[PDB]
Amino acid sequence: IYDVEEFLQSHNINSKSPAINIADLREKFYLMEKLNRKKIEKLNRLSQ
Amino acid sequence: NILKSKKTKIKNLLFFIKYFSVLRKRQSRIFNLARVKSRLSKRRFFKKKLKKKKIAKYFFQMFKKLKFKHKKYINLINLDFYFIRNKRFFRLHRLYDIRKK
Amino acid sequence: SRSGTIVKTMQKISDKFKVKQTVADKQKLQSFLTEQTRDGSIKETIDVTAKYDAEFKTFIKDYQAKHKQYPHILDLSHYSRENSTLSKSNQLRQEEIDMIEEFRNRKIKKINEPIDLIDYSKDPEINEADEEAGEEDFTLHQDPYIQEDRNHGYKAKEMRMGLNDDFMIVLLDRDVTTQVTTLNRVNHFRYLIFMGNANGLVGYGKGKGSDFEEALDNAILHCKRNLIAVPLDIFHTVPEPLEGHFNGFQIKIHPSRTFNPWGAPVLASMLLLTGLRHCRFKTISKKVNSYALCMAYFRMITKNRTPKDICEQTGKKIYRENWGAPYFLNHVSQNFL
Amino acid sequence: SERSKGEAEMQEFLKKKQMEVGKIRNPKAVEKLNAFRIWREQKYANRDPTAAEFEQIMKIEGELILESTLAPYGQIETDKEIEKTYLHLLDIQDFSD
Amino acid sequence: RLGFDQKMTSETLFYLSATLNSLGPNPNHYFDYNLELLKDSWRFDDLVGDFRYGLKSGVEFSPERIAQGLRSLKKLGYSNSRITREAIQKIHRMLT
Amino acid sequence: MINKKLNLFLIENKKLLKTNTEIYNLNKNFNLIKFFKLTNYKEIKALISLLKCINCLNKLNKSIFIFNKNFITVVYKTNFFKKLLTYKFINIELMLTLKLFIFFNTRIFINTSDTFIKFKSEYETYPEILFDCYHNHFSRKRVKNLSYKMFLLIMYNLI
Amino acid sequence: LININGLITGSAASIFTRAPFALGSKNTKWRLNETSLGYIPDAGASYYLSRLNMELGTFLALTGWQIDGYDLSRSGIAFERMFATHQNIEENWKVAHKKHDQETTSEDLYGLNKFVDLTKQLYYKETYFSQLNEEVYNRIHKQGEIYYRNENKRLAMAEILYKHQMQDRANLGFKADDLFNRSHEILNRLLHYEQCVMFDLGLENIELQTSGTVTSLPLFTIGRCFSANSIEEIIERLREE
Amino acid sequence: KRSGDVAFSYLNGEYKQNTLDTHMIKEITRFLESYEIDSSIRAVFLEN
Amino acid sequence: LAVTEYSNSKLSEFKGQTFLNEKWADFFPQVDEADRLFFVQFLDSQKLFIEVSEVVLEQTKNEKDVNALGKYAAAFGNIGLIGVSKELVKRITSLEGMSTQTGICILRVCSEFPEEFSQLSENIIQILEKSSDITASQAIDLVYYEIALNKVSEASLNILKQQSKHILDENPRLNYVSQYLKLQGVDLGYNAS
Amino acid sequence: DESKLYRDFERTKFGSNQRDQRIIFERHTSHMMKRINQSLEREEKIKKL
Amino acid sequence: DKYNLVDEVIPKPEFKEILKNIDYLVDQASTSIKVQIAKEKNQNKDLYFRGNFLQENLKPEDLMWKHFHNNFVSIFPESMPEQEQISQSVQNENDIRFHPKELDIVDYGSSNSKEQENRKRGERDLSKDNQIEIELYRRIKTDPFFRHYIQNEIKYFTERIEDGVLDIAQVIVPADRKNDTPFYYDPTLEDIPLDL
Repeated sequence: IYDVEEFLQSHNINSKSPAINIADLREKFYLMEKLNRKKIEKLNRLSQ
Repeated sequence: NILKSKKTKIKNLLFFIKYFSVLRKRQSRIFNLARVKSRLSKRRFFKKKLKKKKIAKYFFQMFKKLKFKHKKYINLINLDFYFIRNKRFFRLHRLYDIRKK
Repeated sequence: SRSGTIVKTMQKISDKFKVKQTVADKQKLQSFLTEQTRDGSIKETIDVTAKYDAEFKTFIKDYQAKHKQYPHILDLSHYSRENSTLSKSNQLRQEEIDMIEEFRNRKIKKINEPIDLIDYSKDPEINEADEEAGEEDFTLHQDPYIQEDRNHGYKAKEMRMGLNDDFMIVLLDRDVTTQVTTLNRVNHFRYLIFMGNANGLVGYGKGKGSDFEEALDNAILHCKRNLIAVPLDIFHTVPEPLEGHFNGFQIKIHPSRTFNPWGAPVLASMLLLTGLRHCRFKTISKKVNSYALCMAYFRMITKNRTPKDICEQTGKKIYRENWGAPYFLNHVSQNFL
Repeated sequence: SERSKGEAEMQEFLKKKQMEVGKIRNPKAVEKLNAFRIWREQKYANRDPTAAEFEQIMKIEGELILESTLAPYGQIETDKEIEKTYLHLLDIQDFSD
Repeated sequence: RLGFDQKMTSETLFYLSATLNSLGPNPNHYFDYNLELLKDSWRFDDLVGDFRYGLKSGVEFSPERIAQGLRSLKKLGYSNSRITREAIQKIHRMLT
Repeated sequence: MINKKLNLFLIENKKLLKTNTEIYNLNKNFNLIKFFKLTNYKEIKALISLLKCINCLNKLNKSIFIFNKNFITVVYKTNFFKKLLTYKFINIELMLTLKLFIFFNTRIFINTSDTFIKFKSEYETYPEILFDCYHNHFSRKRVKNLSYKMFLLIMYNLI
Repeated sequence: LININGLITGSAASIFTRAPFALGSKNTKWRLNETSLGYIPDAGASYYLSRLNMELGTFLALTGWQIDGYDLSRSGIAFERMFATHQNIEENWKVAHKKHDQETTSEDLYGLNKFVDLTKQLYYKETYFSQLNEEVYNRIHKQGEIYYRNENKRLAMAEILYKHQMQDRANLGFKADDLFNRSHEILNRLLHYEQCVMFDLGLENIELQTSGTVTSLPLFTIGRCFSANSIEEIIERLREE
Repeated sequence: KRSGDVAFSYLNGEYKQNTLDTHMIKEITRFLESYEIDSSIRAVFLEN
Repeated sequence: LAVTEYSNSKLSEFKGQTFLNEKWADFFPQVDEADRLFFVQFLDSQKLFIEVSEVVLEQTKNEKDVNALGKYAAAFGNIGLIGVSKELVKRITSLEGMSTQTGICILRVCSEFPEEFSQLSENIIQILEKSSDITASQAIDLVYYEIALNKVSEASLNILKQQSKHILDENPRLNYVSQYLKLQGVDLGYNAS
Repeated sequence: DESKLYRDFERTKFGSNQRDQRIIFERHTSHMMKRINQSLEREEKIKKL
Repeated sequence: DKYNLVDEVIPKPEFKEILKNIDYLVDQASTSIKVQIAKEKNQNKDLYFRGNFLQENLKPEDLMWKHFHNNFVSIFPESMPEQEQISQSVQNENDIRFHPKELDIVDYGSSNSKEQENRKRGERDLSKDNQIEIELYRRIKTDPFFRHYIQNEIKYFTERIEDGVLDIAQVIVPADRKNDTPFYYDPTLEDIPLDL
């Protein structure tokens, strides 16, 4: 109950609002990590 | 109220252990219990004062004015914020003699 | 000193053969010069060798003319101050003011002469607030301390005194002793004590003094320093049975779903003033020694280990947690009292 | 360069601290302090201090360090203004007036 | 401990400079000094202390070894104005 | 020039996003000592552990206090500066030393004087950190050498 | 923890490695043999093989190559540390958990960083507005002050009035009841199980630490030659080398 | 096998080359799923 | 020369002021983009090279050493003094005992004043084409000034091809070259790129 | 170098240089006060003559 | 702020526009400020400023109250005086730890005959323990040893650790080499005059 709130608060998200479709967040955290994986793969195409 | 946690179940027990563990000393103290139930006749009148307290302790620093104060630059460097000790427990230690008495 | 004079001579003799009153070799010496005279390398040989030896300097010093005698380097800074020109007084006016302003600011702070503002004591805290407004309402521990003062501070403040929760103290015995001397007998009054929270905190002390009331005040000092913490789960405190044997004495605990205080009313409290609520106890004592109650009660509890530890360090399993449903408990919750 | 940076960045992080010493404003405060050590040692090279003598030592060090970090400040020039200092030090006061 | 030597003040400034530019751009200095510490290390100041000593009147510091001195400090990233002056002034003296 | 065009190549093709770096991470902590389990390496099991405890404490700017045989060394750190301060003492056992501990917010204690053996019995009670190896039960010719190794592995990290 | 102690060829290879703590000991032999059979690797094998750094994923699905445990861990298919011995597991294990409890929480460690961070922001606020009066009352209000007897009062005010305009801008949108202004801290366990628990175990039975690279295979040849979106281009660039 | 909070697991299908037939799979689920919910157990260890 | 390279270097100082005042620094937050003027390490040099200029032009009368005269010119050249360099280049008549730096250190002068100096360019180039001990930068600088003089040879180019296959160089003067020469259909290895 | 198989000749005992670098620091203080204390004691001699 | 319009609307603070428009920003203030702040006094005398804050090229992100703990010195780099309160030698009269030292008729001969009130006061009138610190403050600026040893003192304390940790890493016991340090004068070995 705490670390979930304490995580979202780090990202300037309101943990206590009921407005949240969890599956939408889970789509973005997937895509954030996908974008950082784009740049890494570029070097894996140039260093290649 | 909120969801229950492993903490509260622990403290639902300590609330039970402490009253019901120790033998009571003397019978004459029964006469002095009624001081509490006198006060419940008056709590609605003393309701405002609870809120003067529980603002003053927790939610008063938010609203405080800027009373200007001289502060020596020497002490302003060595600043370290931490907890030290609780004051409900500054009380004496008390006797319990049941071998002889 | 016959053996001494023999040794001193032989080393005096050995030192003199190292000296060279003569030439060693000529081809080396001539070849040494032609190489250096070829291009003017001689001056480097003279300067460097002349610095880390005086003997070569003394020989060559005569060929030099127009000598100079600077001061010695260490005494040079002092030599410049004494020869201060009138212009250097311009500096000394400033360097006189720079320190006066310091010594002025000191005398404002009262740091000029020595001073004592700090309390550097290690006198512990003992039995305070005998009557102070009764109690206060229960509040939470959220207002920390600030180090607004470089003089005040909470260093050297023990934990055993700094412990939050509050204890009872339990009497076990008081006695009197005697020490015999040539002139007189002396009585060292004694006192003993026990103390602990319901949550696994516990300790014992031994008082000793010239009055019963003083051995009291001493014994408490020992206990708080003699505190320990026992392994304890509030849920199912005692997994197993235990045995602690001091001389002519033995306590035995077996677990019970309820508490069974039948025995010494002392031990019923002591077992509870650790937290061992789930237990039955027993005593095997022909004749009693109040120093065996403690010392056997502390071989015993310290053999206690939480179930999660027993599951680690042995293959046994006492209980298992489950965020499970109430239907498989007939809609009654496990009250662990 | 990156097939080794696991271990080196550990040690590199420690070295940067050596350069995180505080910057200074007033080098004179450094000179005063370095003078104080050499007096601090002589008077107490043979024996040990007392408590009150020991506060007088350590507290000067704490206050001069600030001047090292704090900007230089205005300073006196006049001879009459100087003499008032010595009077303020020597506990003398202008009684004749 | 011995005194002044033309070689050591020069070739040390050489052997140092050749190491760093051989390692690479982001080297893994483990227990070494870094660039930031060499310029600060007292062990480095003695070179400059001895290098300026070689730029005095009375001392004979060969000019060929000023070349290695000045060309290597360029590589390490150390720049005074004095060492420009005191070096130029000395070549003005050998000629006169 | 390569240093420039290398460094620029990073920020163009890298962006280290660090909102999740509040979490504890034992990255930036490694080992540096050779080890392979034999009976005569039991010391080194300790010292490897000593690093791992302390490299986690790299980021603290907290002042330090040390006992030596007749000297004392202190490292008064802040957010803003760092300074060393020495003192001679004929008797380091004096009751004066609680005055440095308050004036300078000491939060960590070290000992290296073989004679100062009334240390663990006293300061163990107080909640602040300790580092001792004397009351261990070995011979003494070793126990000096640990009290230095202890002193070195620490101060390589804290400073 | 998984000790690959023998060979794997196929769907099992792409499965068991998907655990975080798969360990390739010395006796491993990790192949992919589907293309020998006209079949393709299944079980989500396409996922991780593509995420590799140097197109090993294409090297191996196409060409059935045996990879020792060392080269397996270093490549990113599995856990970077590596398994040494089945010796003295149980005792070294128990010493670890004796230290590290899981009944703890982020609460118990970090449930009080809030009230410390808040008391700062209010305490320091008092200092700023108070410290200013000391500046103004000393530099300005006094007709003569030896510390600032000589200074351009018209400028020094701007240096102050330049400062105060900036401590407006930043401190705007500051309501002390907020929680976003605090220091947020949490605790991960599995990573804490990797780094802070296996220490007692990484002395003997697994490698405590990661080290080395892959050299049994020429990577730089693979990257240039197994990059393309076709096959007929691959054999050419191989054939150039 | 249990040793503390550990489950030293092992495999013994060798005539069958430890293949992943239905019966093989339904056990490794029967085991590992059983070990999760054991709060007393804290890790595992698998091997041939 | 070493002083010039040490003074023409664009580097901030270990201490003290890089620029002749704090005043000029507000324009220059970056360093390597600045110019020679505002650095103290430069202007303090020109005080002294000028003073040395009178001292050298006296002694250098009636000299015949090639290796000195060319090297003086490059030093005064790198600072911003050509009129001092011109004289020293006019004095030389003989070409004996060259160092390849000395040939190249001259061609800055012949390139800046080609209408005056033409025979030396023809003479020196024919000497360098025969010399084996050449560094790659010295060969890049050679072709660099042949372009300014429109005196290019297959011999000069072929030296590079025998000398730049295996490595590249840190000489800034490639990108002008490797891009220019491709207009002539010329090609060099990857190490030119 | 073959005389010993387990000992190095460059290294010496630990904590040596602290002493020698410290004793020197004391000896300058001893010297520095001679040149100082004398400079004041001159006055009490010559101001009285 | 709530709608992110600061940088669009308000121009950033500049020392210039403040200076050109001081008087507008001070009207509501008291007058004692407005007198000391005037174009007449300040242009004269060629007074000085130093911009101690402007040198510290800070951004406003370093002024959020959370960062205010790591940057307090940077905000307030200047030191304020210490008000001479009632604390005075007169306080030592009514104190009790301070017993006043009575003195006799005879103690007046030495006080004034030795030092005349007509002459000024100088360093010789001070205590010796203070008169020495001046003599140290005037010499250490020139001494090569003290200025060298003290600049480099921390560095010796680190190099001995880095050198030591190698040996703990390379299991060999720690140890010191010869001549790691500089040469410093051993004044005993050197022949100095007993009297300058």
